[PDB]
Amino acid sequence: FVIRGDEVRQIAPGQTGKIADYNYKLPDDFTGCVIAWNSNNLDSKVGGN
Amino acid sequence: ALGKLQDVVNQNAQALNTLVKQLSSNFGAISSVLNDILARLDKVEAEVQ
Repeated sequence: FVIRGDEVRQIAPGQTGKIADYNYKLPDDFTGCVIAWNSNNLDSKVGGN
Repeated sequence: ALGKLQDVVNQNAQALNTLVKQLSSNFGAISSVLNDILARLDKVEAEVQ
């Protein structure tokens, strides 16, 4: 999925906030790798995407 | 006169009052009260306290 860079801190086990609680809840015992990169060269537009 | 029997009573009361007074201790946690910990902290931090 795609999100705003400031919000990426919520993509970790046991977090809280609008992304964590209304969009994508990781379990507290998550086993896995969270991988992320800036995509402004693909996902961004003048006047807004 | 009955010092040995009163001593056995007093030692069991001293042991139980000690066992209950130990609920008031922090043991290094932010508070000695679980509902205070559970109100101050988010899940992953509350679990450590």
